[PDB]
Amino acid sequence: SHRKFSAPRHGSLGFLPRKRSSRHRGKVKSFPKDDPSKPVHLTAFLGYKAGMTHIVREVDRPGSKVNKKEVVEAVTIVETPPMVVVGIVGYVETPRGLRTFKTVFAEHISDECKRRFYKNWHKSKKKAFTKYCKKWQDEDGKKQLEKDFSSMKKYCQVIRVIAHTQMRLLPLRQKKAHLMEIQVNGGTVAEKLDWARERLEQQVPVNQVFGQDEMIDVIGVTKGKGYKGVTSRWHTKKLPRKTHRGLRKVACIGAWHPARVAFSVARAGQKGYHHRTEINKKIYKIGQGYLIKDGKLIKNNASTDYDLSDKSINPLGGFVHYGEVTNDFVMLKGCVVGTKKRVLTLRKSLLVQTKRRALEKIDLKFIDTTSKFGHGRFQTMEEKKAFMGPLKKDRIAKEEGA
Amino acid sequence: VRYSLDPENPTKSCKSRGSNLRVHFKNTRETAQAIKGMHIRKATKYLKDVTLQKQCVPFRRYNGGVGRCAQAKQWGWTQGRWPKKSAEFLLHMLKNAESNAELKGLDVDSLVIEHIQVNKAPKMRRRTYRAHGRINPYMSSPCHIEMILTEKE
Amino acid sequence: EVQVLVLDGRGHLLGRLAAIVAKQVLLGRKVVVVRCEGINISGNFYRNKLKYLAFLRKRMNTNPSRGPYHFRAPSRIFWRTVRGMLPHKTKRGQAALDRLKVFDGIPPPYDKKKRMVVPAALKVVRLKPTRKFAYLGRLAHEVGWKYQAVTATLEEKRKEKAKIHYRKKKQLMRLRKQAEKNVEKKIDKYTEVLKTHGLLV
RNA sequence: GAGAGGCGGCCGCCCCCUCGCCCGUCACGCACCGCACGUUCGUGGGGAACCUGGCGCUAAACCAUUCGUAGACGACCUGCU
RNA sequence: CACCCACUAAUAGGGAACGUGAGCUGGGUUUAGACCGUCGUGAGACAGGUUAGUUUUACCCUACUGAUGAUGUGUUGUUGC
RNA sequence: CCCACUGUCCCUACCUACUAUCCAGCGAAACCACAGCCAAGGGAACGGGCUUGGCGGAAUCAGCGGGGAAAGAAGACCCUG
RNA sequence: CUACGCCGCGACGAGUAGGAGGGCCGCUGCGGUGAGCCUUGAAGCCUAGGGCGCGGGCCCGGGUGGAGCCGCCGCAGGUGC
RNA sequence: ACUAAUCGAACCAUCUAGUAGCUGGUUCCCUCCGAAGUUUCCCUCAGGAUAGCUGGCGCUCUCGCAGACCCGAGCCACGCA
Ligand SMILES: [Mg+2]
Ligand SMILES: [Mg+2]
Ligand SMILES: [Mg+2]
Ligand SMILES: [Mg+2]
Ligand SMILES: [Mg+2]
Ligand SMILES: [Mg+2]
Ligand SMILES: [Mg+2]
Ligand SMILES: [Mg+2]
Ligand SMILES: [Mg+2]
Ligand SMILES: [Mg+2]
Ligand SMILES: [Mg+2]
Ligand SMILES: [Mg+2]
Ligand SMILES: [Mg+2]
Ligand SMILES: [Mg+2]
Ligand SMILES: [Mg+2]
Ligand SMILES: [Mg+2]
Ligand SMILES: [Mg+2]
Ligand SMILES: [Mg+2]
Ligand SMILES: [Mg+2]
Ligand SMILES: [Mg+2]
Ligand SMILES: [Mg+2]
Ligand SMILES: [Mg+2]
Repeated sequence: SHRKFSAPRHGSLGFLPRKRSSRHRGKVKSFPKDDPSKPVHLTAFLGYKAGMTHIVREVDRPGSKVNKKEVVEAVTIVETPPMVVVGIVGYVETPRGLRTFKTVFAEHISDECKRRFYKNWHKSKKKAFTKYCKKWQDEDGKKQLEKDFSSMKKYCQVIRVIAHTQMRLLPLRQKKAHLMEIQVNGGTVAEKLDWARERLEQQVPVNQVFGQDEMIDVIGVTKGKGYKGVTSRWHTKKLPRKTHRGLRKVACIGAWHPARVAFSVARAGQKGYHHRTEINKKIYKIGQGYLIKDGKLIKNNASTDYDLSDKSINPLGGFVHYGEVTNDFVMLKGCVVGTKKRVLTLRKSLLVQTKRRALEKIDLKFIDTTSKFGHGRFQTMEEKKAFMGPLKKDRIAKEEGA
Repeated sequence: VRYSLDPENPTKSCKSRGSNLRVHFKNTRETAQAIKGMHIRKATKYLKDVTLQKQCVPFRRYNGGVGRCAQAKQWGWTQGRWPKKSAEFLLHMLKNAESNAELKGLDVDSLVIEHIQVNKAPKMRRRTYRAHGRINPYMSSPCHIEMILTEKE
Repeated sequence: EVQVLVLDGRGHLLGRLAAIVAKQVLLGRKVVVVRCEGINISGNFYRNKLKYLAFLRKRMNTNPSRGPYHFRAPSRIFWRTVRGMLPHKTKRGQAALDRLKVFDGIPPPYDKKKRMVVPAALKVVRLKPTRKFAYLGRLAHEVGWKYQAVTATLEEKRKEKAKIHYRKKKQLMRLRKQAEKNVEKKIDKYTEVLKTHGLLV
């Protein structure tokens, strides 16, 4: 007999292998479709979720209630130190799919990049790519490399560059860099191969890959929640209090026939740490990072055209559970999958942005830098000192300072 | 006394035996299979590590409900445990066999456990009390153990 | 036979060719079918597409990952047809199935080899010219096969190379005929023997 | 030659025999006394080990420890002159 | 089942052992107590009404959910399709 | 039925104790033709086995309640003697 | 040519419930008989040992064991799972 | 309701191996033959008697038993379907 009232299904069947992700980085799985007309460019980047904050901006949406009105919008800060290119892969299109044709690695692979190849770097002899890097010097290896480049030029359809992050510039414990193949788009195979070969051993900042106020896709692994029941995993209805053997369950897991439990029935297991792709994440700001010309510069991080406050994107007391952000950062809009200091993949959008939500100019008026380690109420150190004046510890330091 | 698998040369070999030993038969069988074929020094330090929970014995046949451990990857297995009582009993038997080897006058730095066997001993009856006036058995599962050590290097 | 039998799949009807191939592999013979995207199926295209969509609907309701595995490549479709004509649940049937190789297009092992044809399975003789038929490549593409375009491009490259090789062979044959016309005083002695015994009209 | 190239073709040098393909002359070979598994691929595939010369290499993985972006336990992310 | 109130794009009909009790609940029916009406001389009866009335076991195999792993590529790792 | 009150609910969340979980020691019972992946067919008219197809990959861990027309009792309802 | 023996020819052979015949099939004990077997190894048990019979079953080899056992003609059953 | 975990008649022993038209089981081999679920009567309808179908034991006769190798020298058995 049918169910007495209709009700939509709990959860999606499009994410059914609700299992721990087989990877921690988060792979792209679909690069933007390549057209030779465009200039040569990269399509992806690797960043680290520093934390969240909120901004104030004036909206330029005609016909809306917030037209020329201020809004407060939550933003996510993703630290993006420049990627370092260390290799080139060529792919050839086969009737069985794409297959890797030839991989050429640069000389002088960075020390942190070599850590990726070793499970136990402490006991390792650090021997990786030592014999390979000697073929960039002798004539025989150089001729073989030229032949490999010619083979890539004449046989490959799409090429990708192996780029790695710079661990030494991040406040995290991990010194093992994250490797990634980033597809090169926009030209003939020869042109993109020349471009990539020039970019070997070089650093690619995030402002070269992405631009202001463009909407990109964020790929990563969500926060792990462990082993969870159906009420927390599939958000099913809680059974009444009078239930005998438990109320945080699913009452009926199937009819008598088909005499089995279907794959579409909500059942307890792993929740979280799933690989997810979210599209249409607008870039509100691309931070410039810290510089030393005459003194340390932090103002280019959170000072706007209306603030003019010599403050950085780092909140008072630092980003909670992350550290201090000193490199380039990308200010996305809204929330992003993953914990703090979780590696994220930023990908160019596969679609064509023509809606008025997209292609809308973003002009920040204020960036909140109050302490997130509590109910912070002062934007900067100097403002807090000017408000609260001298304290007892200031007095006891000043007596010693004479 | 009669052993199974008498040594091919009972002058390079020493024997040990125990009967009705108060250890569980399944854990002892798994531990004995773990130490079978080992050199006597390797077996002794491995049993000490098993007691110290630094190395495990893989539970291969009697593995129903046995949990998984990281030290089972040393073997080709996923499940493993650290039976302290079986390790102590086999350590005592190893010391007895080494003393026998000393008595036979063959050096104990080349001994290898070529044969080790765990046999079920007669069960011993105890009593447990159940819900509705019912009595159920509470048997123990002791074991007979024998081992043969042999000189080779 | 002891050598590998290479069959061109173009212009062949699906079931006829599959039955021939099944009986061949059951006789301890190696069979390789290339260009499985050229296989024809009798009946108009919409009917055969409906047949394969109905096949797509057959899945295990409890756990579709266990159910029938609907293969979308033309080679795998032909392989499944041949398996349907084989006792694939016995050791003999599985051994016979392992002697069959199927490909879309013609791979480098077989693009330099002569390809056989089964007249009993050809569309031109087994089908009336007024009847309609479907291409396995188009049906596979419109049911989920992804590599129709790359297979077409590689087939075009292979056809260009084959055209060059054929022009070389024609030049060689012309030169051979010229050579035969050059040596006839020293060749007529054996030429008349061959003519006497039925060879060499 | 890249679709699975696992292959194919062409040059320069050196060293052989003028033999090898056809029709003929000339005699011989164990001719094993009627008999089967003969005849090839083939120097076949796979595995241990001995000798023989040359040209070359000197590493990782796991456990233990650590982390906590993870976690029932395994597993996972990490760190260690 | 029914009927009514209100919202709604619509408030369509059904199946799966009249889906679903080692999932629940126990209001109903359908034990033992009891009251009423009718019937019976009576014990007692009543698809008539009413009130109170123990809802047991999974640790097995499979299914499903998640978690280790396993086959092959010499070992092992990274990046991938 | 009303006032008050509230997580009964909308609509669930978090925290604590004891477990469950892993380990050292100790260590049962129920149940058991053989066993255990499905669709359809026919069949004692609802198959785990048979027919036809789908297919099938060691050893396991924590859960789970769809199946085993699961277990518990030679049906207490109905009929016969 | 053990006449309860031997030989020839012709036809035929399903089987539940059930009936009958044969059994040089088998178990235990008694009367006879084997100038039977046996500590130079009985019964019993084990056996990748050799065989016989359609079959019930039986004989022989090897091992273990350590004191009893079997064949034939009749007799009698607490006689075959 | 309670009357020693027993109460719409306690417990113990005996009559007692109570009766059962009802359920369950009923132990070696081969060979030959081989069914009925129908008639009549029965407080009979899950059972009997009775006739039918079956088996066993026979008995009374019938054709001759042929030429010691061989070779018949109108008429060709009681009776039965
Ligand atoms: Mg409906
Ligand atoms: Mg309750
Ligand atoms: Mg905070
Ligand atoms: Mg279990
Ligand atoms: Mg108890
Ligand atoms: Mg009690
Ligand atoms: Mg129902
Ligand atoms: Mg149920
Ligand atoms: Mg229930
Ligand atoms: Mg009730
Ligand atoms: Mg009542
Ligand atoms: Mg009255
Ligand atoms: Mg009333
Ligand atoms: Mg009450
Ligand atoms: Mg448990
Ligand atoms: Mg079925
Ligand atoms: Mg009954
Ligand atoms: Mg009863
Ligand atoms: Mg018969
Ligand atoms: Mg008896
Ligand atoms: Mg018996
Ligand atoms: Mg009956």
